[PDB]
Amino acid sequence: LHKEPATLIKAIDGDTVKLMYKGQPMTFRLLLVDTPEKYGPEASAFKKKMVENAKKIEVEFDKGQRTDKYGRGLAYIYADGKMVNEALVRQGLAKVAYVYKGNNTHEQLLRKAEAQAKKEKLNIWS
Repeated sequence: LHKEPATLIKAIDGDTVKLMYKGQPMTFRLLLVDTPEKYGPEASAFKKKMVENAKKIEVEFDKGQRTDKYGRGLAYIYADGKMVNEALVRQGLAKVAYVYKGNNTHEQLLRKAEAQAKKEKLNIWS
């Protein structure tokens, strides 16, 4: 997999973000995470801060289908090299979702993060 540059336009929700990608606006849905929205507001504020504070945002498509039926890019999003998808799960602000259409590269990574949050009774796991 490869990271590509993008620019933040707008944080939408814990699990969705609008980016300029290849010099057009596109909406991205985070791979392999389910966020609430309860911890919905907390999940959204965490996502928001992570992307808005980042100096560099990058998009990494997986090896599976790259867009959902709503036209959203399905990707791992990084802020300053740290994966947002992972960060949400590790913080107990998202659960790991089922693999969608072959996009499973970071599934074990995320499951590890989730197990740890759960062991810590953190946020959603409290």
